[PDB]
Amino acid sequence: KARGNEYQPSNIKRKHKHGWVRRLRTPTGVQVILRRMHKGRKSLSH
Amino acid sequence: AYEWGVRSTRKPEPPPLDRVYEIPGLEPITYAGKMHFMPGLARPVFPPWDPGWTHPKFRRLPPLHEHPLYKDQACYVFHQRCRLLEGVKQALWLTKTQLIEGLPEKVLRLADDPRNHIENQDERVLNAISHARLWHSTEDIPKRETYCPVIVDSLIQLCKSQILKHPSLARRICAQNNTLSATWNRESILLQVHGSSGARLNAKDPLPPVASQEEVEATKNHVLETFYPISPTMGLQECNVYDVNDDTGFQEGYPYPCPHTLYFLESANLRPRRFQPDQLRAKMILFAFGSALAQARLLYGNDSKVLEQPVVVQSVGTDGRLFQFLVLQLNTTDLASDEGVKNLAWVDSDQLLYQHFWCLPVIKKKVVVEPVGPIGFQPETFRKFLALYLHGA
Amino acid sequence: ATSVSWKSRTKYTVMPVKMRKSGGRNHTGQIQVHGIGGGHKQRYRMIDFLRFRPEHESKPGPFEEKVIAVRYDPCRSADIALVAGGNRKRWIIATENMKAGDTVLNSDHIGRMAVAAREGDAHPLGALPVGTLINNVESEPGRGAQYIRAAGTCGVLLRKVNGTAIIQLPSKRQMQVLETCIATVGRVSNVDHNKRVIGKAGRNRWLGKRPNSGLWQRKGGWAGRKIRPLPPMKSYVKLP
Amino acid sequence: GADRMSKWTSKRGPRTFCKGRGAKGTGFHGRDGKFVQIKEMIPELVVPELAGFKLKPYVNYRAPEGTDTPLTAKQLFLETAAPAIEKDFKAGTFDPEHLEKYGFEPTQEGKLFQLYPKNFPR
RNA sequence: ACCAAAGCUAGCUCAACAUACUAAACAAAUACAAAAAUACACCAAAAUAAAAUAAAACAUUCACCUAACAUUAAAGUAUAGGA
RNA sequence: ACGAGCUACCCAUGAGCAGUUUAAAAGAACCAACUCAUCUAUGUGGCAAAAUAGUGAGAAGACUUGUAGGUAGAGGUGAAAA
RNA sequence: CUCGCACACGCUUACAUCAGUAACUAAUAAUAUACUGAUAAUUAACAACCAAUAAACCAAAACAACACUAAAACGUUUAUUAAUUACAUUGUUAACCCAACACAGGAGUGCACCAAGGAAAGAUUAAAAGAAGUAAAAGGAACUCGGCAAACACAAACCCCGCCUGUUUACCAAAAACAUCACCUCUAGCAUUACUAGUAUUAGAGGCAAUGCCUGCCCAGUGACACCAGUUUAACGGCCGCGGUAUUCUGACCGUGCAAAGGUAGCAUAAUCACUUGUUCUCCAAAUAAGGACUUGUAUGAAUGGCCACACGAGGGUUUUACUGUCUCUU
Ligand SMILES: [K+]
Ligand SMILES: [K+]
Ligand SMILES: [K+]
Ligand SMILES: [K+]
Ligand SMILES: [K+]
Ligand SMILES: [K+]
Ligand SMILES: [K+]
Ligand SMILES: [K+]
Ligand SMILES: [K+]
Ligand SMILES: [Mg+2]
Ligand SMILES: [Mg+2]
Ligand SMILES: [Mg+2]
Ligand SMILES: [Mg+2]
Ligand SMILES: [Mg+2]
Ligand SMILES: [Mg+2]
Ligand SMILES: [Mg+2]
Ligand SMILES: [Mg+2]
Ligand SMILES: [Mg+2]
Ligand SMILES: [Mg+2]
Ligand SMILES: [Mg+2]
Ligand SMILES: [Mg+2]
Ligand SMILES: [Mg+2]
Ligand SMILES: [Mg+2]
Ligand SMILES: [Mg+2]
Ligand SMILES: [Mg+2]
Ligand SMILES: [Mg+2]
Ligand SMILES: [Mg+2]
Ligand SMILES: [Mg+2]
Ligand SMILES: [Mg+2]
Ligand SMILES: [Mg+2]
Ligand SMILES: [Mg+2]
Ligand SMILES: [Mg+2]
Ligand SMILES: [Mg+2]
Ligand SMILES: [Mg+2]
Ligand SMILES: [Mg+2]
Ligand SMILES: [Mg+2]
Ligand SMILES: [Mg+2]
Ligand SMILES: [Mg+2]
Ligand SMILES: [Mg+2]
Ligand SMILES: [Mg+2]
Ligand SMILES: [Mg+2]
Ligand SMILES: [Mg+2]
Ligand SMILES: [Mg+2]
Ligand SMILES: [Mg+2]
Ligand SMILES: [Mg+2]
Ligand SMILES: [Mg+2]
Ligand SMILES: [Mg+2]
Ligand SMILES: [Mg+2]
Ligand SMILES: [Mg+2]
Ligand SMILES: [Mg+2]
Ligand SMILES: [Mg+2]
Ligand SMILES: [Mg+2]
Ligand SMILES: [Mg+2]
Ligand SMILES: [Mg+2]
Ligand SMILES: [Mg+2]
Ligand SMILES: [Mg+2]
Ligand SMILES: [Mg+2]
Ligand SMILES: [Mg+2]
Ligand SMILES: [Mg+2]
Ligand SMILES: [Mg+2]
Ligand SMILES: [Mg+2]
Ligand SMILES: [Mg+2]
Ligand SMILES: [Mg+2]
Ligand SMILES: [Mg+2]
Ligand SMILES: [Mg+2]
Ligand SMILES: [Mg+2]
Ligand SMILES: [Mg+2]
Ligand SMILES: [Mg+2]
Ligand SMILES: [Mg+2]
Ligand SMILES: [Mg+2]
Ligand SMILES: [Mg+2]
Ligand SMILES: [Mg+2]
Ligand SMILES: [Mg+2]
Ligand SMILES: [Mg+2]
Repeated sequence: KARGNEYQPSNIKRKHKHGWVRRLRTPTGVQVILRRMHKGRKSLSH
Repeated sequence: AYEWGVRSTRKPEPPPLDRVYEIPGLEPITYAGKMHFMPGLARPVFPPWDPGWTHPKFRRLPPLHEHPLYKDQACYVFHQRCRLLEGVKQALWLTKTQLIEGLPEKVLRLADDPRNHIENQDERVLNAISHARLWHSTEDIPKRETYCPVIVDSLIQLCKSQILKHPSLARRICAQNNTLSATWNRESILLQVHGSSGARLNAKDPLPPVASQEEVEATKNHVLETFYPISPTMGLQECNVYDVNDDTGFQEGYPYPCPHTLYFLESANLRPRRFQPDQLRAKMILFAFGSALAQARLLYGNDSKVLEQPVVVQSVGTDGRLFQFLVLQLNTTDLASDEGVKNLAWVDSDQLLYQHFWCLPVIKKKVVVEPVGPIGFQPETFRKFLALYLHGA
Repeated sequence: ATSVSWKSRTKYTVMPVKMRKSGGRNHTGQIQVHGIGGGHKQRYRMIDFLRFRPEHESKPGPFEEKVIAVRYDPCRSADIALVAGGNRKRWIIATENMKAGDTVLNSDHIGRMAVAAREGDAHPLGALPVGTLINNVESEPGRGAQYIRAAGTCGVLLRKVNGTAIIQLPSKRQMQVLETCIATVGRVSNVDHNKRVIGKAGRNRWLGKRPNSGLWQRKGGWAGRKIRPLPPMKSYVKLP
Repeated sequence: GADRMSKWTSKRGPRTFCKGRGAKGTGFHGRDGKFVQIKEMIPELVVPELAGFKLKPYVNYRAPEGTDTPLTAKQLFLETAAPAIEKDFKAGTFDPEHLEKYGFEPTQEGKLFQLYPKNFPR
């Protein structure tokens, strides 16, 4: 009833949803890594 | 029929081989040269992996028939955790015994005499029950695996204190988790009692025979009960690897070669885990026979014959609230035939030591109806317990 | 993400096996059947449908077994009974008045004259009398019992012509089957399962049924009392 | 949120996540769960005797330097194996088939310390 | 009188030439929850681009819009279009 | 392409419900922890992009709750409030 | 004055010692758990990491003796193998996390309610207005849409709509809406991922809402089935005019026409177009309110359900009793 705190931290969830391993398991995920490497991002993924 | 496998759950079959392998006289091009997967190249076929030097942990399990003791004949093994459906009937059939209700007259007349009672027998046992179920643990409600061995050991100490009045109980000593094996042939099928026991009591001198010769002769005409739909083997473990050698728990020259009492404990929190009272009495019948059979063959020989000097082995089963008592005498070794002399076994079933115990005081309508302590007490159950312990002396 | 079905056990065992609910979700993860989920946890008993199954192939003759106990099975609407014979035990569906300490005969020998129909015996449809109530119907020889297993459901044999039996299913539909198929005589246990009354909405949730959706759908042309002639007899006999 | 541009180490995750900081394993897990430490896998440090050894970590300032000549595989051969080969060929005892007497080794797996696999750490 | 004002470098843009085109760094660790030496495997995949818009609406149609090998002309010609 | 760490529902694995009234652990009753949010007053760039104070309904169940997994936009989910 | 210690999850040195704060951070000052510089620190017994196959075993947790229905997490032993070899690696601080903030918000478990943890007022004056709290003469709802709020009150009864517990528009509607036990219609004779490890007393697609008394007539049209005639309304839907007639009134009856049948039982000025403040009786000194009757409602009406009742309700309306600054009238 008081929104604003939708982010409840969790390392297990964060590394399973946005982790480096998951990014390389789907063909669409690899394209996300390729786009961020081309743009020059400091951190490709979590 | 309806096979219990499921296609999805079962391991998938290997993928079909590439068409190149089907062409005679054509070497396929595989990616095994670059030792990594590459699309467009045929999948290699490798010979089974052959480690030059065998490694203990990481090698495949050897086949069962590779064991030197593997034998074609199927031997049936009865360990501690084997359940028998017709517990009293199957144990009687496999052992060739005759069930006699009530403890023997030597045992029963050994406890009714007031000259064989510990000081404050009623009070001390009442303290033993309370100590076992409520006092021995910091928790309010001790679990069964804690108070099942405590109550048995506490009662052993009570009857151990009688050594001062009878200075012959010092000939006894206890043994733990010994390996026992006894194999015998019973009507063209091979049975073997193998495993361990909870607690074992051994004495230097053998236990005297308890059955009169009139009862032994009356045992010849007794006919073993039979059950057609259920085979006597049901409930045992069929083992193709075994050794035909009656091995007791002790080597030669043991100063306590005569077992006296076996203590079987059914300690488990869950109801389905524990043996039923009918099945528990079956467990005592076979193990008490296995110990008796080991002596009957070690002291006389492997030849099968009727024993002129019987061997008596006792055993007590405990649930924590309900007790089982068994006295078994062994008279026959040649168990192949069913027409000779049978054995004898006296069993007291469901000797209730106490009805119920209240760890916390029950409160109904703001008043106390039943205080803390056991409800109902039958001293005769402990009195029979004391009788078996003093049977040798 | 693809899930794995809990039906992974390969060896038959009388003891209850662990069970995982689905909730109407297929292997993909989407709802396919609505109104299922949130039930009480249950264990599954391995039920042996094939009544005639010898312990060994050395002696293919008829065998007789003994009933130990009759229990309640959460999965099916009937009551199952533990049956032991030889060196194995089996969970089979108990008939109307099967009790403990009873003997059940399983046989397949098709005799010319007849065989007396008992309340628990399983005999091929070729040896049963014409007016016999049957359940656990085997559609094809060796396939196993598939039909008539619910509580209180019993089919009645009609006639045997040119070495082929015709039975009446509980849906009042005639079915043709080879006379060598094994069937069980009697009515399935728990006769008053139909007369059971659910006292509250919560008891439906305990069984595992979720409430229906609240969308108001106007009735179409499918509704209304439809009177339709009985469909023709279903025959599993392959005519050469 | 969380910092995605820091080092992911064992101190950040839950109790389940325990990642080593770079040490080399020295054993495995036994029957009872007690760590069975293999004696062989422990790196046995080998030290000489420096008591009778006369040398210091610093060199005198007046000591002259030398022309920096990196060691070459050709110079090493001309220093060690060439004199033995040259004398044998002049005496007629050279054998092109077998060169094991000059220090050449056909297969490395026979010896204790290979070269191409780089068996020894240091 | 405060706040402020002024500077000309950093580098960039568009081409041309041009080698012929994923740089620099890789001692160790990097697709277990990347940067964590070390165990009986499964591994992998393709299906015409659509529409915003123009026809003052919008249904057939709407250049360029992935793949042309260029320039001066033939020529905005022959043809294709709810023509 | 990326999102079910909030929320709707479900699959796993765990954890809570003291006293009081009744042959009752009966989707019973009184009342806390706990969970919802009826009525009114402050607040309205506020303590708060939905709260505080008083008062209320349930409180052994179709109940609350932690961890983790599943369903993704022509869809998911829904005791239909579009 | 009282939300205190610890673990899990999360944050990541913000913790500790010493020194400095003109300025930066604290919404101010002192000052330092929160700003700056230097130095230092969390030591494993607790916690993470921590064998495989074959076989025997139908028998619940609730003090569990023994039972209930919704049928239930929780394993031992025997056999065959398992590198055997002190000291491995990793988490140990905190005044902390998610909400733009050093935010009156959100936050799981164990044990206490304290032995532990904290400070409502920066200094004055004591105007109006506003917020919160206490008390009051005589009267006790005369206030007002309503007894909203407040109260030394903490009771009694009638009616309407839903049977009931439950659920929903996170952030203007918590209800008479949805669900629900019950009843009924409809579609299906059956195997390896849903339904289901099930088999018509089963399982889906829906309607209507317990119980009790009932659920009338109509296949012409449409739809469905049959896929032909035809069959189906607890399928979508429908369920009548004109004229005359017993002194008068009313209209049992009669003439005539059209339809697939012409609204049957019940209830009724209702939550039911308008007429409408229908008429009458009871309640009040006074009644567009409320209850009970009369009743063509020409637009009520029978599972798009009619009607009656117990229990229930932070729903909507009315009455009595008791209380009170709601109000006469404010202090
Ligand atoms: K059932
Ligand atoms: K998820
Ligand atoms: K706040
Ligand atoms: K922090
Ligand atoms: K009014
Ligand atoms: K409500
Ligand atoms: K019709
Ligand atoms: K009225
Ligand atoms: K309500
Ligand atoms: Mg946000
Ligand atoms: Mg959460
Ligand atoms: Mg089910
Ligand atoms: Mg329904
Ligand atoms: Mg509905
Ligand atoms: Mg960020
Ligand atoms: Mg961690
Ligand atoms: Mg932590
Ligand atoms: Mg160790
Ligand atoms: Mg246009
Ligand atoms: Mg325009
Ligand atoms: Mg286009
Ligand atoms: Mg044309
Ligand atoms: Mg979630
Ligand atoms: Mg309670
Ligand atoms: Mg209640
Ligand atoms: Mg509040
Ligand atoms: Mg308040
Ligand atoms: Mg107040
Ligand atoms: Mg309440
Ligand atoms: Mg209530
Ligand atoms: Mg996705
Ligand atoms: Mg949709
Ligand atoms: Mg909901
Ligand atoms: Mg609606
Ligand atoms: Mg709407
Ligand atoms: Mg932060
Ligand atoms: Mg401050
Ligand atoms: Mg200081
Ligand atoms: Mg500091
Ligand atoms: Mg603030
Ligand atoms: Mg203050
Ligand atoms: Mg002030
Ligand atoms: Mg004032
Ligand atoms: Mg007051
Ligand atoms: Mg007054
Ligand atoms: Mg008034
Ligand atoms: Mg007025
Ligand atoms: Mg109002
Ligand atoms: Mg009020
Ligand atoms: Mg009204
Ligand atoms: Mg309601
Ligand atoms: Mg009503
Ligand atoms: Mg309610
Ligand atoms: Mg709302
Ligand atoms: Mg809500
Ligand atoms: Mg509201
Ligand atoms: Mg009816
Ligand atoms: Mg009704
Ligand atoms: Mg409703
Ligand atoms: Mg209704
Ligand atoms: Mg009708
Ligand atoms: Mg018709
Ligand atoms: Mg009326
Ligand atoms: Mg009405
Ligand atoms: Mg009206
Ligand atoms: Mg009104
Ligand atoms: Mg009024
Ligand atoms: Mg009325
Ligand atoms: Mg109408
Ligand atoms: Mg209708
Ligand atoms: Mg209507
Ligand atoms: Mg009721
Ligand atoms: Mg009310
Ligand atoms: Mg009054």
